[PDB]
Formats: sequence, structure tokens, C-alpha cells
Amino acid sequence: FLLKYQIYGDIDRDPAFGENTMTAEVPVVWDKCEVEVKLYAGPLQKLMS
Amino acid sequence: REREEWLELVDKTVGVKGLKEVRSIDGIRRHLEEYGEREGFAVVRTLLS
Amino acid sequence: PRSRTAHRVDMVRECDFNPTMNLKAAGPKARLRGSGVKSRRRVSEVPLA
Repeated sequence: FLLKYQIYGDIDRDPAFGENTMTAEVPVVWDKCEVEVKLYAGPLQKLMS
Repeated sequence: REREEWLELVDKTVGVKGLKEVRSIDGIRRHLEEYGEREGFAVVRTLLS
Repeated sequence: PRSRTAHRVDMVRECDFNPTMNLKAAGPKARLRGSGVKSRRRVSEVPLA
């Protein structure tokens, strides 16, 4: 999936360079590395009888 | 320390105060109290004099 | 700094004591269950735990 972003020039009252804003397209492909889940003790529920 | 070091001139090997052991843990702590994010004192610096 | 050698301190022995009531606390028991998965209590001790 591609991601179109664009930059701007601000605060300085801009001249006519032919470019105030830019354009950046970021390509991102998914990668897979092994998962390793671990279990440790946490807070418990009420469980009222 | 250095006071007891200078006390070594006359007698030696009899001093004691403040118990031995401590415990608190078996997996996780409750943590409903003190923090100290910023910590620095003169002693830690290279000024042991 | 370097003057005399050895000496040091033998820490004094003292007893330990608690909040005074017969019944067991809910937290310490419920939180003891979070770590282990034993059916009955290994060691065979309830109060000392």
C-alpha cells in the first residue's frame, strides 16, 4: 500500500519558486518474522459467589 | 566509615546497628506509591571529600 | 584514606511482626494463585505462605 503525503512552507510569506508544497509517496510492504508470546502473573477478576 | 577507620587506632571489631534481611516479591508488585523520576545528589558526583 | 585494616560489623538479630488479625487477606491469596497452577498447596502450608 502506497501513502501520499505532502509538505508545506509556512510562516515566511512565500515567493513564486514554482513549489510551495512537496509530494512524498511511501511504499510499505508487510514483513513476517516469528512471534514469541510469554505468560506472566497479572491482576485477577472478582468472581463473586 | 572514616570515623570508624580512625577509631581503629585504639580498639577494633565491635560495631552494629540496623537488622539484616528484607523481602517483598513473588511475581509482581502493587506499585501504589512513591516514584522519583529525577534523581541526583552531590554525593554521587566525584566529590567524596 | 588508607590507615588501618579489617574490623567491620556483625549485624544484630531481631524478630519480625505483622498487622494483627486472625483472618487471611484477599489480595495476598488471590495474587498467590496468579503465578502457580497447583490444585492443592505444594509445601503443605497455608499460614506461612
